[PDB]
Amino acid sequence: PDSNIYKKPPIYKQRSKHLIEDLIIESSKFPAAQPPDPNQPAKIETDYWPCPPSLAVVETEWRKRKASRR
Amino acid sequence: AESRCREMDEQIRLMDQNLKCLSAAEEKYSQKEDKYEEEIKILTDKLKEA
Amino acid sequence: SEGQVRQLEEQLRIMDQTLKALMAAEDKYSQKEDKYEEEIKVLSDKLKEA
Amino acid sequence: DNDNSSARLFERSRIKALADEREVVQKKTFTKWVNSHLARVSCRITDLYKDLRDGRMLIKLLEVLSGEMLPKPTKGKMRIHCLENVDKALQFLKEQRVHLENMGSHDIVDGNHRLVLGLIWTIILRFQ
Amino acid sequence: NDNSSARLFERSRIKALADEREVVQKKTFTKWVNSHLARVSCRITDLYKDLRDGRMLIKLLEVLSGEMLPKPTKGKMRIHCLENVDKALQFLKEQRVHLENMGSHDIVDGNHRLVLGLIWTIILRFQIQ
Repeated sequence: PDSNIYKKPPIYKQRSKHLIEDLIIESSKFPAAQPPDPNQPAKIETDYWPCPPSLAVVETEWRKRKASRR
Repeated sequence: AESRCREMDEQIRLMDQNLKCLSAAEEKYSQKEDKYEEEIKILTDKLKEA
Repeated sequence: SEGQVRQLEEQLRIMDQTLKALMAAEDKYSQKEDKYEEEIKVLSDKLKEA
Repeated sequence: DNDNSSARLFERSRIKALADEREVVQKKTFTKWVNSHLARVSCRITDLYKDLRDGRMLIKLLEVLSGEMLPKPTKGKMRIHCLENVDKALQFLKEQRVHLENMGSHDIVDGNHRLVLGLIWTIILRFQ
Repeated sequence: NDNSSARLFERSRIKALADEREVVQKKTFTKWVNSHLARVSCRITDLYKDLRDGRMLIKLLEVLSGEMLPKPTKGKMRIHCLENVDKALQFLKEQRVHLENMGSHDIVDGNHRLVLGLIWTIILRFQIQ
């Protein structure tokens, strides 16, 4: 009854080879096959995400557009 | 907003008509009380005569 | 539409504030009348006894 | 219908008016109390009902008050990520054995006034 | 209408993501193949074009496995290239490695995804010496 879901580690986390081949194996895990750009926002932050956002963000965007229109 | 406006208009018209009815009764109450005091006067001088 | 909504809201508030005074006057008129009723019946009983 | 109209007049005027005055005063006072503690970091809220929807500022306020590190918010701008971010703060409150009743993530996200005010009041009663 | 927007979404997003991952993996795969091919006097510049005749694949398997492969056929025709690719693929079948949707004409015709998949399977499952 009193526990936090997010503080626990994920369930799937619980369970010689050439070094360069290990490097190419763990380089392929990233979606872009390379380490991500540090100061770049993720795909969810970007506004070209096709799915519509929450309503409060739409009201904020409307108010920004209205202040731009003057 | 327009759908709200129409039901507000209905409300104000109905309640205005209610106010008119209450004012109409409030007019009659005063002459009613005066006619009631006249009975006091008649009854007390009848009592003295008796 | 928004402007019309809020001005009619103000009208509704003013008019209910108007109606409350008629309510109070009605109540106090009736509370004045009932003791006149109780007075005349007692004094008429005294007159009949005399 | 006349006495029915009078009863509707009474419960439209007085019950609404007293509750609205009390909740407006409580909203201003709670806004000042939250702004005092949230000014240690560079954060400020203008409206209590609107800025608390996304759940980030609730996490910042709980981090300032409690003093340890809550899990970082879910990286998103959708309704589901919003619900997740509010649920994180609610679960962290469930750690501290603070008793919350009729409180859910969707109630904060939708912006129910009474439940948001009650959440702020419960936080004030705990962390003062 | 809806179909035009769906086509635009497909052509932008799917192709952009696929090409980006494909060129990154091709670059790093080419560097790895050159690193293992530097023992002999061999070097490839483009992964798709240089693997068509099948000599580089045979020499790469010769270097990696450390055991002798059959002699490549003599010729410059398309069918000789099919022979040279088939020898290397059949040797990979001999080393118990499971290749899927693999044929000689795919390597000879230079299909990008299948070439990258073959190189990735060689990187993953093939044991070296």
